[PDB]
Amino acid sequence: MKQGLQLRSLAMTPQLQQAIRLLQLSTLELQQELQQALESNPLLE
Amino acid sequence: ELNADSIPRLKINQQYAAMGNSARNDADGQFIRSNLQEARWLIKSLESRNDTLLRVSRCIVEQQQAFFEQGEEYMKPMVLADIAQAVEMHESTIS
Amino acid sequence: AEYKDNLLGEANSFLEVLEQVSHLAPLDKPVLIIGERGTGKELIASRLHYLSSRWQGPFISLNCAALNENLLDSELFGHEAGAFTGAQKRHPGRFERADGGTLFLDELATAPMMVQEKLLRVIEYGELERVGGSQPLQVNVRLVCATNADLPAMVNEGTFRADLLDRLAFDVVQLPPLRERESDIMLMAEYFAIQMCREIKLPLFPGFTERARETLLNYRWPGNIRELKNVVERSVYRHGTSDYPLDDIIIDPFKRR
Amino acid sequence: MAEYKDNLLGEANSFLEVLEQVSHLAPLDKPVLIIGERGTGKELIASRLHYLSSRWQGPFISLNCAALNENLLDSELFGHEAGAFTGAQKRHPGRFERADGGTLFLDELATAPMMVQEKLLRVIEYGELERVGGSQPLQVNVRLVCATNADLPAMVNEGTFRADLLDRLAFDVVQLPPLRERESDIMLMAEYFAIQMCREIKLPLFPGFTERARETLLNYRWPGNIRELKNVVERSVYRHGTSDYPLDDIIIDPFKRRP
Amino acid sequence: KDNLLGEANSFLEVLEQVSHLAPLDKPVLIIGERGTGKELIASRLHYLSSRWQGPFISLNCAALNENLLDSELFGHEAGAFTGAQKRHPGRFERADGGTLFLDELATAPMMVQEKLLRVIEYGELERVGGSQPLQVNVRLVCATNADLPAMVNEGTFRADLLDRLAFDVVQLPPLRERESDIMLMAEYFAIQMCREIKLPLFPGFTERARETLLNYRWPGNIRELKNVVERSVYRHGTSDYPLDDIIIDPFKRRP
Amino acid sequence: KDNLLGEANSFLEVLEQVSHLAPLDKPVLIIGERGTGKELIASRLHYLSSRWQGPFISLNCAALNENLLDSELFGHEAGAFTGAQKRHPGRFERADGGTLFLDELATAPMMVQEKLLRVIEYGELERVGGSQPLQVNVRLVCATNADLPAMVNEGTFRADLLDRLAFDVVQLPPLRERESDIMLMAEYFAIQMCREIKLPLFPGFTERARETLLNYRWPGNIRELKNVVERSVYRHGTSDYPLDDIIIDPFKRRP
Amino acid sequence: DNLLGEANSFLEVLEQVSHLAPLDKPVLIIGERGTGKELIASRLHYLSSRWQGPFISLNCAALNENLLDSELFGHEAGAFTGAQKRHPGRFERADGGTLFLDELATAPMMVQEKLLRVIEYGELERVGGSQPLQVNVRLVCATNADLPAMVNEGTFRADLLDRLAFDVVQLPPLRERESDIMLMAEYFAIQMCREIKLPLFPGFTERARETLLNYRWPGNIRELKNVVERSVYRHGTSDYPLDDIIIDPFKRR
Amino acid sequence: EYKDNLLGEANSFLEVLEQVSHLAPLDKPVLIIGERGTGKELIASRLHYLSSRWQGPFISLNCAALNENLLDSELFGGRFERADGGTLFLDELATAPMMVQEKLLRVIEYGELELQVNVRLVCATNADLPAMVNEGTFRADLLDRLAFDVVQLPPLRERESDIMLMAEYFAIQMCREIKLPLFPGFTERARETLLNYRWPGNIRELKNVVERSVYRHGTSDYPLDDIIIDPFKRR
Ligand SMILES: Nc1ncnc2c1ncn2[C@@H]1O[C@H](COP(=O)(O)OP(=O)(O)O)[C@@H](O)[C@H]1O
Ligand SMILES: Nc1ncnc2c1ncn2[C@@H]1O[C@H](COP(=O)(O)OP(=O)(O)O)[C@@H](O)[C@H]1O
Ligand SMILES: Nc1ncnc2c1ncn2[C@@H]1O[C@H](COP(=O)(O)OP(=O)(O)O)[C@@H](O)[C@H]1O
Ligand SMILES: Nc1ncnc2c1ncn2[C@@H]1O[C@H](COP(=O)(O)OP(=O)(O)O)[C@@H](O)[C@H]1O
Ligand SMILES: Nc1ncnc2c1ncn2[C@@H]1O[C@H](COP(=O)(O)OP(=O)(O)O)[C@@H](O)[C@H]1O
Ligand SMILES: [Mg+2]
Ligand SMILES: [Mg+2]
Ligand SMILES: [Mg+2]
Repeated sequence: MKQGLQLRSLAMTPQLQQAIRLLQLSTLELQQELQQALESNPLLE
Repeated sequence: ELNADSIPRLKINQQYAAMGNSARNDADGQFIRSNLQEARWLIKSLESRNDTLLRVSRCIVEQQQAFFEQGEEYMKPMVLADIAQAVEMHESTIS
Repeated sequence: AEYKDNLLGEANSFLEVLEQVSHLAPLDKPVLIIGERGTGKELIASRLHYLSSRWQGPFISLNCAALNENLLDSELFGHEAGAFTGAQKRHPGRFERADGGTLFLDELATAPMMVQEKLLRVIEYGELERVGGSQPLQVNVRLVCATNADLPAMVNEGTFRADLLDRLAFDVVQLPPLRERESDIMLMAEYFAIQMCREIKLPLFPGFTERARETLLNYRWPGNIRELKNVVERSVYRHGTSDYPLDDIIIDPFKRR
Repeated sequence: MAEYKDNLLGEANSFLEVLEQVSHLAPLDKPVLIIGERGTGKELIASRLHYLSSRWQGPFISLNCAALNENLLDSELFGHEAGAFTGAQKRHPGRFERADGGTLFLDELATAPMMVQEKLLRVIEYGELERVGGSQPLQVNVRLVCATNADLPAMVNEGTFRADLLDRLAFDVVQLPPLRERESDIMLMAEYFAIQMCREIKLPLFPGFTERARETLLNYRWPGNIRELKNVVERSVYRHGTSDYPLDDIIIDPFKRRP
Repeated sequence: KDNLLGEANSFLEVLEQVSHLAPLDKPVLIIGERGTGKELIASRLHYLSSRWQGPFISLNCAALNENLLDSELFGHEAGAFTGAQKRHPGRFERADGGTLFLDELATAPMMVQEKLLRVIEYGELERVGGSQPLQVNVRLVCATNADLPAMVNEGTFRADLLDRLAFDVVQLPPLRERESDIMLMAEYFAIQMCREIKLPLFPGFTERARETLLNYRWPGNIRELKNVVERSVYRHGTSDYPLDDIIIDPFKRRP
Repeated sequence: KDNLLGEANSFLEVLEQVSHLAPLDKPVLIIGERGTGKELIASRLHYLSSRWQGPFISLNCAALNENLLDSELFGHEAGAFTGAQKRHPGRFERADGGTLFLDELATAPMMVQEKLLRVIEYGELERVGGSQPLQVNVRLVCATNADLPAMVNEGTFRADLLDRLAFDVVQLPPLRERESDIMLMAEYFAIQMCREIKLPLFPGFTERARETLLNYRWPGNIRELKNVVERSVYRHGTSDYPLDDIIIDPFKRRP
Repeated sequence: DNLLGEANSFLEVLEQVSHLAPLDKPVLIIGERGTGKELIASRLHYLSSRWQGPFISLNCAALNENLLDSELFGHEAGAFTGAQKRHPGRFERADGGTLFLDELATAPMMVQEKLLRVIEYGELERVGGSQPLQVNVRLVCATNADLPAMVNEGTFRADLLDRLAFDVVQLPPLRERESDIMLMAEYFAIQMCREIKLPLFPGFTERARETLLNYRWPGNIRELKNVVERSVYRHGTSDYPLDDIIIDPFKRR
Repeated sequence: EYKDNLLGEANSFLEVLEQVSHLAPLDKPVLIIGERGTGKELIASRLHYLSSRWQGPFISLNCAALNENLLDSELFGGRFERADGGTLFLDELATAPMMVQEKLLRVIEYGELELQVNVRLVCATNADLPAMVNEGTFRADLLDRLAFDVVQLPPLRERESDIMLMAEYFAIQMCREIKLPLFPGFTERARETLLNYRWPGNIRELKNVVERSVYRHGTSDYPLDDIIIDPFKRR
């Protein structure tokens, strides 16, 4: 109602932002990107 | 229905997942953990994309069922903010 | 086009009122009412919205009573961002609810006079009074009202300023009293008997004794429709009532033993 | 320049002269106050001055006085944001702060709190800026508009309105010709609203005006000047009838139960 | 730091009081009706004070936010439930020997009264969640429209305020009392007005109505004087516009 | 120890009472008119008391905003509170081991008293998110111009708590009741202003002004004393002519 | 295990109190104005199985903000990390021992409503800590100057009070007994004289005591304490017996 | 079954029990009328005990009131998740926040923001809800959708004859717990006092009075004639 004290988060930028930006892409755009990325990771299938 | 076959699946190499904790070397474990975190972030990103797409698609198909049924001649004025308000879709991740 | 749901409005004056509504339906101006209690008025308001058959939703449905703090109905013209604490993004709501539509004014007489003044200030020019620093924005939507409150009485009271009162003067409706309607009442009585028999899907509509309908008539019946709906389920509450006709209608929920 | 009055529902009696005086007063930006009755063209006069918002860049600012609820109204005066209130957000300055140079249309409600009006008056008298904080007031000019809907010197005697606020206000008033006074284009603006109503109805043609109806129109107390006249006009228009009869019954009192 | 002097011997003595007080930083009151120009004289003292290059800027007592009263004189440092920022002190903290004319003191909350009663204590500025207070010298000055004893008999302001009353509140003479340069004040005000009116000069002028205005209520010394001056001028706006039949009655029904 | 204005026999009795009271770490309060300056006596005592060195607290009553002692006295140095967190300095936390003069506690919320009661009686409090309350070694002090004898009689104090807030109150005599150190106060004021005004010499006051003081009922006493000092400062005039007419009723408009 | 007055009826009440003291059923503790007989509960808890058990006490006047997570169950999960930095809620602090409440008659009766539930097996679940409780930590409350007519006055929930206790706690009037008057008087006198580093007790006039024996005992034990202190300071001299009784520091000369 | 605690020999208690037993088979939402402490939710205990979905986790548990964002996190996770499939409780229904009450009612059927879990909601209220509707303190829509079929409770004044039996039962349980050798015996003075004992509460009042009375008695050999009652107060 009025004003006094009380009241109270945040998101992430850069890395989370890059991951999110990858999804606005096309379907096969995401697929080729996934292939290129999986080319590196030794802990993924 | 989401094209699940056209939906890629991100699998984590479980053999590496079982070959890092036993690593008495800290550098290998740290690199493995960082790779796992990045891969989990990527898989979660793809999954979130798929889920938001499914929700917004349900909203639009509800909105564009007349466009789906009668056709483009009966294609209703459909907008993202209206669709986002109608289906509680993402306010900016959707955009 | 879209057809309004059936209403037992058998009163000849009720038919006349329906006709007046029908004439007003192409028209688009304020629509007020005498707000008979226990009498299903905004159902008629919906039949109106339905008669308009506007694309999208123009049949907003919100009263005034829950707007206990002034802030609530104040937020019928919501908040944009950061006025007071922003608990959620774009606190705006209930205003675009009939984006290109109309407003149903229920519990209207209880509204604050300051709230009333704000509402009227919105009425003509249409400016968006969003709490917090911003620019207004109109919208081609309407409004409508229905209340047992006596408008001349409140004008004597001055509860709301006269400007708004006249600003609302575009269509009135005096609903018949519950004690006023009798034949339509028994008609809707059988109607609700059948409707309950349908919705519950009980095997048999029991019926009602002639004594049953007569005693229901001897009932206070303060609400012709609202009380009848409660009585409907009250008899539907009884188990095995559907198999054989019974005059067991539960008036008082507190009635026991 | 001059913009066509989108409405000139004006009175040849003296609202012609009233409008002339307004036009003469228009060029300056000094204190601007008016006066009138319940629903008596006073918004329309507001539009008159807003057209008289000379040149361009007439930032129309509306001060719906009986609004603003109770609490944050104070901020609506000055300016929110910073980290101040229960929230934090970008500088939504007060409504007066939000408009710099704009036209300050007073809603002639007469606020219950004289001090709140005085706080607005102190900002209204001059703006020194709020470099300390947006909680304060800033360095803004504005065109300002007032009007009257009640008895001013009475309230001065009644203590309802502070004399100092009154002294700053009403440098040049603008009273209005009541329905009991203006009474000029009664039939004229009557048929004006009638034509507007027919065009809205997409109507075939105006059936006309009854001599009994015109006599009643002359006899009308007209509790509301501008709108209530238009109100009853709409009342008859909705009442409507065959094109055979020019006018039928009286729409002055729709409240009355329908025959 | 000056204006259209009302040109009064009383005004002379009041200016004398101001000049005598000029170096002093003692807290000061005033009881002036609208159009008195005491605020203008107050700020004239502020610029002409010993602290000529001092930070001198008022803040209407009516201004403060309902809860921000502590945030009024002091200013936010840490926490406060904001969760961010809130590191800016108060304009009163921003004073430090400077001036903030306590205008509107006639109406501040008794709550506001007592919080200031703390401010009347020498130094010791406390902020939210604070460590150590600030003893920050600041020049104090105020003006009111009403009678301090009247409020006192009402008990309207606590006698703590009367303690806060420190320098002898000079008072503006009434309009009927001032009656000093009415024609001359009219002349200067009308010079300014015709400048704004952009008309060449007052060919009408005349002064019989000037004496008639000498028989006027003049509720505001400058609030009404010049107000009515402009009202009549704008109703005229013609070169040959004299002091005859020009009325101060904007509320009243003219013909 | 400290500059004490006055050498009255009742004042001497009060001073001896202070001497006796000095060991009594037990909190009590003082009753005096506004502008009494008893706080100064309390401070001189506290320095001369067991805390020959300790903390010192001013603690204006009207100084909190819906904010607990862990936001007011205890402090939220233990952070982790709702909203953001940090290290938060705390008054009663800081005070422990010092001098805690409560300021004009008469005007205090019932909630304030609600906290302070347990804060004092056991002397263990806890804070914003703490394990244990510990205890404070500070000196709990207070005074207010009100006569709580009617306040808690009105209920305006938790008379139980306020009594428990007290051990053996001390109240200074009224100066108008004292009616003695008029000359000495006058002389001290004359010298003090002559320094302050950078004056050459004190003109002195006629015995007429002495008799005016003899009639100066002086509702402010030490406050009125300084008020009279202000009167003299404005009435500085000339050091050669002794101050003739001292009594300045500023609320009386001159001329 | 403490110093305090005693009377025959007071002794009987203390006996019944000890009889209840090992028992874990909570009872309602009502005291004289100048009683603060909290030490009695302290004995009772020692006389309870919590002789080594928990003994957390809080006064229900000291809250913080509209609601306090620490008041029942809270931690540092306001936003962002959401970490139970101090999961230990009030009952979590007080689990398995004396949960003592003061300032009872004087909080938001909504908090009483809230209390009723925690009173019933806690089951408090915070973001910091989620637990069904029902942990038999010794429950007791005080600051009972209020009356059930306050429920008639509508101060709080009569149901909450009714479910609060099954057995009582009384407080004989201080103006009633006046038996150990000189006794505890000399006791406090010596305690202060040691605290005052005073030489010795010079005695007091029997007339002084008898005049002092006339008092309503409005502050009971607290009145005794403050009165003794004031009389001692007024004596200011262990030379002659204290023939003076300081009736009220509310006084003048 | 679950121990014949508060086994109401008042045949009215039996009839209420029979209606509840019928409702026990039903998985539809439900509520009961009574006063808490005057038998707080004892029927709720019976219903959970008489859970036909016996393995169904009747976590239930809704007498109290939590915080604001607490209602936010509970409705949008506890709520149906707190008692998935199982029975849903509700009490102090007069204590719900308007936002909270709206959230609950919407979950019962559906909401308007732009579903739920479990079956067999169970509730009860301690005050006259119709007056609250007259006061306008909630949604009457919720009131109706809730008001399908109820379970009233007999008043303490109404609970008259079996009171001696309930008192004896409380005595048995107490002496078992109190380690007292035996219920020292019924006395005409005590029975008459209980008859006069208006006992605004039913269960809590009688139980607390008996607790005080037995603690006073302390003599399993010596019966108590006319033990007074008070669970608090000074002397
Ligand atoms: N034709 C209908 N079909 C279903 N429900 C109806 C109908 N007419 C009335 N009602 C019911 O009657 C209730 C109250 O009606 P009404 O008397 O119009 O409200 P009010 O008391 O505001 O006038 C509503 O909840 C509505 O569901
Ligand atoms: N020529 C016109 N053009 C537009 N509206 C008009 C005209 N003549 C009358 N009206 C109507 O009459 C009313 C004028 O009074 P208004 O300014 O609204 O009342 P108030 O003086 O209480 O503020 C409005 O409803 C306005 O729409
Ligand atoms: N000496 C002066 N010369 C010119 N204008 C003055 C003078 N004194 C006052 N004024 C006018 O008075 C107005 C300020 O009003 P003011 O008298 O300060 O009200 P109040 O005294 O109630 O605060 C200003 O617009 C200013 O032009
Ligand atoms: N013992 C004293 N001797 C001389 N002047 C004193 C003495 N005590 C107070 N004063 C004077 O009285 C005023 C003190 O007022 P203040 O400390 O605010 O009193 P209060 O106890 O009412 O808060 C100052 O002007 C100070 O010089
Ligand atoms: N019988 C007794 N004889 C002496 N002192 C007692 C006795 N009972 C209690 N006291 C003490 O008297 C004091 C009463 O004051 P206080 O603690 O403020 O009471 P309360 O907690 O009721 O406000 C406490 O120190 C308490 O321990
Ligand atoms: Mg209705
Ligand atoms: Mg002014
Ligand atoms: Mg206490």
